[PDB]
Amino acid sequence: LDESSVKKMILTFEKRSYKNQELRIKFPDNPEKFMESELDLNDIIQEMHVVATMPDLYHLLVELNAVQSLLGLLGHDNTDVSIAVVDLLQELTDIDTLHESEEGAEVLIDALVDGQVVALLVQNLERLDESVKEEADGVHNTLAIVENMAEFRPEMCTEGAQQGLLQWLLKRLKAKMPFDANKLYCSEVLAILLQDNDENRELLGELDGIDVLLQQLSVFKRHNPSTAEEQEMMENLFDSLCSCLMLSSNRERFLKGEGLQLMNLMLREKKISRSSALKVLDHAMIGPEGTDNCHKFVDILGLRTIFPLFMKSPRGTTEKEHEEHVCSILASLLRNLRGQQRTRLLNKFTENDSEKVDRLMELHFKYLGAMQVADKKIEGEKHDMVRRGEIIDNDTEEEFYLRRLDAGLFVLQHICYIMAEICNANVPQIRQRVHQILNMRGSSIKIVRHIIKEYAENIGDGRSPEFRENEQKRILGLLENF
Repeated sequence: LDESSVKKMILTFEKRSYKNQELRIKFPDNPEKFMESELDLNDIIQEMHVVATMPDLYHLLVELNAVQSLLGLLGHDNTDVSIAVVDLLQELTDIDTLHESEEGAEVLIDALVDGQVVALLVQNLERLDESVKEEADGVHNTLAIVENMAEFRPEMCTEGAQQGLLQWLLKRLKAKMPFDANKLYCSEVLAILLQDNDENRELLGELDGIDVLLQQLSVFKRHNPSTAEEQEMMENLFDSLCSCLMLSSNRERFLKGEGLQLMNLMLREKKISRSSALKVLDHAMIGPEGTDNCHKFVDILGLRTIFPLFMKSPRGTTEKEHEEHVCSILASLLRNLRGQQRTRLLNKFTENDSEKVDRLMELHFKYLGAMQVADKKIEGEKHDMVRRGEIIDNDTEEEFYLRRLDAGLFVLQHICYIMAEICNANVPQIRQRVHQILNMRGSSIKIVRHIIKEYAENIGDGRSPEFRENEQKRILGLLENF
């Protein structure tokens, strides 16, 4: 159809909108008087879905106050109308369609945001009722809208969350309603809001969200969830929780919500979620800000949980990934721990004639070998690239880095840092053991030292500048007393 067909439609809607509003004001409890215009409005709304197909003429909608009318209509006293509008809004903003016309799309988006679209969607949700199939579908379309908007443009997630979305999502997740498709959807949307968005992580924390997250996870601590969809939800929740843990402010909250105990329990009871519960543990401990958590871990016998996992790797989660988190956690513990807990941790490295140390060195040799092979492969790639005429650029460099990471760079680094910290503790047995074994193959003290220097260069991206010198300093301190 043509902009002759379309331009009609909008203004028709406006008339039908305005008229319906007027009539509804005039006869607040005489249904008879507004009803046929109610139907007229509904029909015109349904017919609009058409417009999605023409992505540019979106610019038009804005101009003739269509958008604004729509936004108002999510407040319309009759849920049948608002659901219909929601559906229309979801069709308009279906992401494939948007990537047809970025100009029509862009201005529509701008209009939508400027109107507090998310806030009005949430208001609508607050009065929807899911025991009624069309309403429940309204919720789903609502969520779909925000998923579409996030995909088209990130910056707004911060504003949207504060516009009551995040809080509603939390309420929905804690709601005592059987798991259903909406809940799953909620779980992914929350995760989408939370990646890279610290004000939302913070906001979640303030909203007491950490508790909520832990309780849902609580649910499947001993048993697995009923269906594949519910397990995907769990994974979603886990992701969200890890995101939240990137913010320092949230480590305290985790601690006081007994997050640590829970994850420990999960690790002991060998659920599939355990692969994730290891990740969570890792996140909960990484930086200086994971110091209290590190100590509490030891207090609750985390050591007994973690060391068996260190000694043996059980086989979605691969062997490498499993080792990675464990070693990372150990690294964090060696960094942050102090006093009795630290002493206890070191005792593990002495025990059974430093079997842990023998483990460590075994791991080292495993990952090192891999690393060597990958780096050789990368060398060969370079040479061939030169021969052909292909220029090594940023994309080729990132691809190489990914390949290296796959081979276990981070875990290697972690191992080596453990080795270093261990040796720096005044324990002859340990140093002897390390040096014994290196010289048992010869290969070697400098290698480790090189590896540690590489690690020191890089991390952190990072949080503070002054911090980053000091950390490098302390790492290098470990290299002399080796």
